[PDB]
Amino acid sequence: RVLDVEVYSSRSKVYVAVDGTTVLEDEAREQGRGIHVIVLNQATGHVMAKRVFDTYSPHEDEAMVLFLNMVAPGRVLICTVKDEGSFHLKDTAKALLRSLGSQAGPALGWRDTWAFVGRKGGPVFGEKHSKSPALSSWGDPVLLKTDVPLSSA
Ligand SMILES: O=[N+]([O-])c1ccc(O[C@H]2O[C@H](CO)[C@@H](O)[C@H](O)[C@@H]2O)cc1
Repeated sequence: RVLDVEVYSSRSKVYVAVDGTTVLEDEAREQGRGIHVIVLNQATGHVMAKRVFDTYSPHEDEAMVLFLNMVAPGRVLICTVKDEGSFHLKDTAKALLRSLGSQAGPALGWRDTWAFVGRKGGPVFGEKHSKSPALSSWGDPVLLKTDVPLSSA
């Protein structure tokens, strides 16, 4: 009746594991920058969608908004940042993250790390954030481990 979800966000590496199986892993240098998004079925944990939005670059946040608005309210939503996800995370995307209940997403800053697990229509199940301490530095790697409830009946 529960999914064991692990989410890792850092300068050079992201991964997501569900029930001990890696469903997303990107450790490639110079690739996969931005916010990675995984959508899971809320009864089985099966992956319904996997995306990466390079929100360090213009226009990617608009694509993230259009994608997230089509996710059904019951789904499990997982986000994790690789390298930099804030430079072009603009106000409409931040407001959408705030509407999910995210505390750190709407405040994401330069080279911060961020891992998030929650139900599309609320509530948030787990969230971790590390603020970069200097423009030349990154946030500390964050490893979020969250038990996500499953729907049934
Ligand atoms: O020449 N520039 O305008 C310029 C130089 C460096 C820069 O930041 C560096 O950090 C980014 C975010 O961490 C990385 O994604 C890039 O690989 C980049 O090398 C951004 C712009």
